[PDB]
Amino acid sequence: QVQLVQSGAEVKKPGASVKVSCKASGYTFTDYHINWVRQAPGQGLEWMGWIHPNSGDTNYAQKFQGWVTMTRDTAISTAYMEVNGLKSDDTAVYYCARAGLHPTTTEYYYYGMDVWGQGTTVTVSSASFKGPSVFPLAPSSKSTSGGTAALGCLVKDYFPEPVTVSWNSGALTSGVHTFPAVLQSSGLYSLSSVVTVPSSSLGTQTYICNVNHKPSNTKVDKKVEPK
Amino acid sequence: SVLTQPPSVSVAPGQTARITCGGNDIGRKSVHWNQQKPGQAPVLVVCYDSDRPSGIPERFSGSNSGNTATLTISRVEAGDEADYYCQVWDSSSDHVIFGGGTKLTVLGQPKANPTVTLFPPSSEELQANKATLVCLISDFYPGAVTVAWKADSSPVKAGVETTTPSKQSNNKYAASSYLSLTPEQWKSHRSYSCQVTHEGSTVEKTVAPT
Repeated sequence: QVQLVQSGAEVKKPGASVKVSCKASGYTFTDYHINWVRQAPGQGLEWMGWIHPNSGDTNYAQKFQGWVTMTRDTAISTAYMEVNGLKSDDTAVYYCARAGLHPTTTEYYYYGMDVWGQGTTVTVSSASFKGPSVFPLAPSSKSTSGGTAALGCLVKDYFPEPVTVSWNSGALTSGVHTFPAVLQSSGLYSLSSVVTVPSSSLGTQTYICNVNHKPSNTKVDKKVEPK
Repeated sequence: SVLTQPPSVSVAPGQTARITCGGNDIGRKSVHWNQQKPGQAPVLVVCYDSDRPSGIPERFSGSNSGNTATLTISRVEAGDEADYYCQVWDSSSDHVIFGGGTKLTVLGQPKANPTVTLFPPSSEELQANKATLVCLISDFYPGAVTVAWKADSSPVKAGVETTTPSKQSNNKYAASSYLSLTPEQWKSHRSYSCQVTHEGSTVEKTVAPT
């Protein structure tokens, strides 16, 4: 079938360049335009331009002309998108797409996109492999049911995923809520884990979050006191 | 040239969803429609205003005339929940233009209001010359939410990072939002607030230094 096979995920430091590839299969490469579209996390589709593999002709979008370069290698049926001077706002999924929707009239002489690649993730960050800092989220009962309190642990600024959190070495599982990590402009991750416990137990029972970040070989057992 | 789409449309299963794509003289252009699900690449569901591509159910129908193109999805199923994009070529600029995208929500359970928990920066973090406010949001449906931060009754958008909603074990949604401050910023204002808007209602929590 008609497929576009895109290269793998990339982590780039600011200022670097990145060149992602888009290899065609299941059809003749020089028969259709290749369009490029990028999508920042949680945003919409953003057309970057197209290249015709037969002639090499390009049409750069206004927002991207001058700092991206579309090329192609017909010998190996591959198109390339190079992005230069990478900034944090260049973090996105970069799609290629075949322009298989031929025009129906000479009035609207446009070849539209039919088959899309799976996308190439590019994350621009000053991030290196980094263990997290763990801070306590001291108990409060303002948003929990009557007679219960919520306390937690802030696991801040780590890379890469994942971070696992347990409570009291696994003895405490009921009422534990570990929220999925946020990915920040720095390219570092942060997550929080909170457990809802009886208010009376705050004087009696000790609460420890067991944070494990294997990629940096960091472990923290943070005791969370009522303060 | 700009294509205007409503940011969101919500329907119950079996109902008919209608997604509009507004543009001047868009009836003269040929509109294609893309469907994108999370963990999906854009897929063609309508081509050439109204044509149905291969494999797409006949429930997916498009129309185009005047200043508005419309994607119509009859007998909506839960699998139709996705972001939909209209696309057009603008000859005067030689640009391919996508609409802003419409998130189609298929309402599979009653609305549930969010629970908001807000933690102030810890004293230990302040001693490390940092300050992070943690806003935790849970138990809401549908899984669409917008967070806004304020300080002394004034909007704050620098340093805000919000996750997208994620399903919980009880099949409701959860999310979190972080506000990174300096120790002086945290200590100089009255208070900061996390404002969570969900389905036209807002829940706001506020914390203050010491």
